[PDB]
Amino acid sequence: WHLGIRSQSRPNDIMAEVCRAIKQLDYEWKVVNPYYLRVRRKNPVTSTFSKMSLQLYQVDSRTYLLDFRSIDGSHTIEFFEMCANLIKILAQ
Amino acid sequence: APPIHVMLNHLYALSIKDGVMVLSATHRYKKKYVTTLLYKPI
Amino acid sequence: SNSSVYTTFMKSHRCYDLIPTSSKLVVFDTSLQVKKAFFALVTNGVRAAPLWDSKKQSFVGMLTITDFINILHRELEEHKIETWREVYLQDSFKPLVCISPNASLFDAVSSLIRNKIHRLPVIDPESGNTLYILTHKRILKFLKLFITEFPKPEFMSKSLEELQIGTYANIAMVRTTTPVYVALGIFVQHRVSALPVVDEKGRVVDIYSKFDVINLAAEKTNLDVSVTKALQHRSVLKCYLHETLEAIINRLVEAEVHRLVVVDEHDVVKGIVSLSDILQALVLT
Ligand SMILES: Nc1ncnc2c1ncn2[C@@H]1O[C@H](COP(=O)(O)O)[C@@H](O)[C@H]1O
Ligand SMILES: Nc1ncnc2c1ncn2[C@@H]1O[C@H](COP(=O)(O)O)[C@@H](O)[C@H]1O
Repeated sequence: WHLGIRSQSRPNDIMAEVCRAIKQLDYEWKVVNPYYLRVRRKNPVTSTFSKMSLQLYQVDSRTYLLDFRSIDGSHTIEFFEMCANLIKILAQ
Repeated sequence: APPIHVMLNHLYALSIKDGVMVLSATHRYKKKYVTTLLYKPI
Repeated sequence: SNSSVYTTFMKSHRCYDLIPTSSKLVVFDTSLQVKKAFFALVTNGVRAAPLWDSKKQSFVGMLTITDFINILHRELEEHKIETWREVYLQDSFKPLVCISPNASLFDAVSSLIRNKIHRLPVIDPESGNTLYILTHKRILKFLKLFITEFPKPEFMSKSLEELQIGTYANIAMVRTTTPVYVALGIFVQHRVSALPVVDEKGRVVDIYSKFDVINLAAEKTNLDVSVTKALQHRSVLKCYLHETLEAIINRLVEAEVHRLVVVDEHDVVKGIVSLSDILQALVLT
């Protein structure tokens, strides 16, 4: 079981990428921190809002860790789906 | 430079296997805890 | 209310009360290949899983062994759960049957029986989250904890015959020589969980479940084979009409099995008492 996803690129690019990704998804975001975000998304089908928080940690000398955290249809499953879409774009 | 049971609400994943992705996280309902595993095709 | 303490007890407790402090919940996206879903079921060690439809953004029902029976009775593995549910228009004809955490256990048993199902998803109306999957098994265990620690109603001493709990007619069965594919047919036709296996004189020598049928299918080696030959690939709890309802509950719960085969002195099958039979007796009446 792996927490979040990883990248050995540069924090500038990593964050730059997520925002580019967030944009394609047509997701609302808010930079609370150079490396800490806050995302929203109205549900096209149920017409409700679901929000998560991104946060880039650092694990070792050259590796980085992007953390997804849910924020208080189905809340839980939609949280999985929001992430799944992001991780898909990032993985391209 | 970027920052370095708190795992609550955090996204976890098994390594993709044969086309299927498995996402998981532990959420709390009242005093109980539910770890949910979602199997979804890529 | 000594002779109705159990109904009162079930009315006074919520479904939330028997949810573990920490539990695991496996959910399948309906676009999952039926093959992968099954292996996922096996590797997680569960019998059924809630279904999430991404298109509808909603839980649309359960994936149970019965569904595999239906499919198999009629490439099968390569297709998506969606596709197969579509063939039967499952969503429309038999919509999701769920329940709230704050609903009473009594409502859980009522619903299980009324809707002739075995899996009842506990869903929070607030968040829409599936919290847990209710079963007769789990509900009976809960009830048991209360039964063996609270003065019992006199009717818990009355025998099986006296209470007429169970099914003693139309009993669907198989013979040792019955081809598995024939057993398959009688499953879909009688909508029954398990088939007593009887010998030449009609004596019960084994039990055959839907699970057994599907496991054999997984091996992929025709179905023509008889039931006993098939049962050799594996890896019989019975009762008498003169035994106390209490003793039957006890046997059924600790054996952790789904039903008892009611039987003659010569072990000729007279009937069957399942968990649902017990629940309906204890709670619904
Ligand atoms: N909670 C439920 N809601 C809707 N359909 C169900 C539910 N549980 C079981 N089913 C369906 O009922 C049939 C028998 O399921 P079971 O009784 O659980 O073996 C299967 O085809 C299931 O898809
Ligand atoms: N082999 C069988 N033949 C006829 N009826 C059965 C059989 N097994 C179970 N039943 C009945 O079908 C109902 C559902 O039982 P179950 O499928 O075991 O939950 C119960 O009331 C049983 O008495």
